[PDB]
Amino acid sequence: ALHWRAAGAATVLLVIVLLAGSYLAVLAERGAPGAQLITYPRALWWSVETATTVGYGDLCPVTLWGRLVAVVVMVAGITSFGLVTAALATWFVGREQERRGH
Amino acid sequence: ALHWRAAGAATVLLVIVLLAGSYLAVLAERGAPGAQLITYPRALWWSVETATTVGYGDLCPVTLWGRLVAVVVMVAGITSFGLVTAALATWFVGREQERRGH
Amino acid sequence: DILLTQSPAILSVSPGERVSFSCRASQSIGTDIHWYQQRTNGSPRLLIKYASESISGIPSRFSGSGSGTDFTLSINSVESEDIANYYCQQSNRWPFTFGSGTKLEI
Amino acid sequence: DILLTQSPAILSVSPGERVSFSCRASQSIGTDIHWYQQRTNGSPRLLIKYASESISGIPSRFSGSGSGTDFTLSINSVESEDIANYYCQQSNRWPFTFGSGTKLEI
Amino acid sequence: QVQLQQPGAELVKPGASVKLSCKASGYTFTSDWIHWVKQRPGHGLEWIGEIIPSYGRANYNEKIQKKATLTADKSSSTAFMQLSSLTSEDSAVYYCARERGDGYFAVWGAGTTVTVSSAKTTPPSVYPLAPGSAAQTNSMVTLGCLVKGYFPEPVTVTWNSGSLSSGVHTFPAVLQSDLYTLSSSVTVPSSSWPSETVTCNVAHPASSTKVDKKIVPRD
Ligand SMILES: *SCC1=CC(C)(C)N(O)C1(C)C
Ligand SMILES: *SCC1=CC(C)(C)N(O)C1(C)C
Ligand SMILES: [K+]
Ligand SMILES: [K+]
Ligand SMILES: [K+]
Ligand SMILES: [K+]
Ligand SMILES: [K+]
Repeated sequence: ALHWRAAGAATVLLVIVLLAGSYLAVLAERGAPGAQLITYPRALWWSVETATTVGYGDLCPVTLWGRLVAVVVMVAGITSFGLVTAALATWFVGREQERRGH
Repeated sequence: ALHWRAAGAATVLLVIVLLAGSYLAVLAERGAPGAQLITYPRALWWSVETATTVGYGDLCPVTLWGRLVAVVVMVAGITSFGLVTAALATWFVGREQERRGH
Repeated sequence: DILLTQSPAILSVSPGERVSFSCRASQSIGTDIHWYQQRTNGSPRLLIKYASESISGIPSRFSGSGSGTDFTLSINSVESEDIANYYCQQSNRWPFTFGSGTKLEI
Repeated sequence: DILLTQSPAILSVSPGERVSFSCRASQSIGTDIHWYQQRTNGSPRLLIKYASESISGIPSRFSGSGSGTDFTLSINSVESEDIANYYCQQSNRWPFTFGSGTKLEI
Repeated sequence: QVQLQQPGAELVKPGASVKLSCKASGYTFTSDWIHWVKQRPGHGLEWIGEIIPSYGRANYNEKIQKKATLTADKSSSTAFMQLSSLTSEDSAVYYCARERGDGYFAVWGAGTTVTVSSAKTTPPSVYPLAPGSAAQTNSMVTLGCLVKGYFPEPVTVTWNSGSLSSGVHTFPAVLQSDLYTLSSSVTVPSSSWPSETVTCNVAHPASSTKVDKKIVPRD
């Protein structure tokens, strides 16, 4: 079923984006005075922070490219999670039809 | 109806995750110098903060396991709330069909 | 790690007078400060928790106040039973830490 | 850019005694401080990372502690092999910076 | 009822190791932490570490040399602190306290006095102290009892088993050649003695020896 493949595909893709985002953030932030997003372990925690849109404020980019990377993370995360919500709807809508005969 | 059972099931499960998350966060954070997520009452407020994705920044984990616990909370919260949205869609879609005869 | 400063280390007050104990934190810790009383030979005993909350079984005489970095423990109308050492303890950040203490003197 | 202050610059202690090196940051940096040892003519060698984490191949004698702005490197029971220069390094904010150093003396 | 119970004293030889206990009663939650605090004579409180019994994890003070190892027995509600290779530095009173995970020590134990010496345990000899036949009196009379030749500390002097609280002074012990000495004093109305008995109870934990000694006037 498409909605399930998509969900899954969306999860593997998000994990890729997170990892690539941790890498790209450090590359972008290092070199900028006062920057804090400069070691991979925390950067990875930051990407998870961003994609889930929780945004604590303990870490965030300050360079143009860092922020640009941050926007791809947010958007991939929002889109990905929004797709799970959508696939859960197709499951419910499908099951609610069965329960009515159709 | 499935979408309603699921909604409910999702709410009892989220409350479990929150409580278990408050407990696990303190266990993970205590022992880490400078950590703030170390008494249960506030940790519980923090989990609610996280699951709803509001993330104020007054509290957040700093240990690997704390963060890992934080990710299960975020994800349980996002998933749970996303499931209510999905069940409300099945209700609307179902009612909009009735209003059209089908 | 949070350092709790208690000064003066000794306080001399006369019977019935009001006394105040000072406790300063090396960084802001909200109201996560607790006060302990310890008489000669006894073990510490919680007096006030969270900077200003009452504990049951403690003379209404004892009160506390403050927030951030400056905290106070006050005894309205002192009396011989209050002669002891007073310590503050913070739970804002790990590890919990204690103040060096202030001795009361009548 | 973060400034790491190391004082005193020299420390004299007697055989077997406990010694402590101080490192203060000009702003809070969590536990993002690392310690390096450097003997006469040798290159620096990591001793403790993240303020208090052990490194393999380093006498259990060496320990570290602190968080925020104040950090300590302690050697329980010093000994001639420990005579050297000690540096702290922070990785909280870019660029990484080093302390001016503290010389140990027996 | 006494929430935390701890042994009165422990004698340890330099280099050796001792294991202190803390027995808990009263309400017990999975959210409980047992703490251990060290206090040297004349000084303040020093946090040693904490243990979460329901799970078994322990954290320790990072600034001081780690001579402790915490463990807990879920069944007997007992927390244990393992001190090893003790030196004169380690002699002090060790308290255990219970925190309900909200940051403050609700209750503390009486504390265990630890002594790291090469000496030997020695119970105290208790002698009476009645006024002299030539000592006049007012409305009050002062009696007391001498506790000497004991080691290590401490000793708990009570009068009439606690029933007589007011009027009591127990001077701080003094050390003289691997043996401590101290005196306690009590004061009752003269009219009440010796018609009404007055006895001093002396307990010395390190030797598990508690003894009494009534105070009667001289012949
Ligand atoms: S969003 C994280 C952050 C940004 C900045 C304003 C530079 N900060 O001081 C912190 C570390 C809070
Ligand atoms: S996210 C909460 C938080 C993290 C840290 C950077 C350690 N802080 O100082 C606060 C308490 C703001
Ligand atoms: K959000
Ligand atoms: K948010
Ligand atoms: K936020
Ligand atoms: K925030
Ligand atoms: K949403």
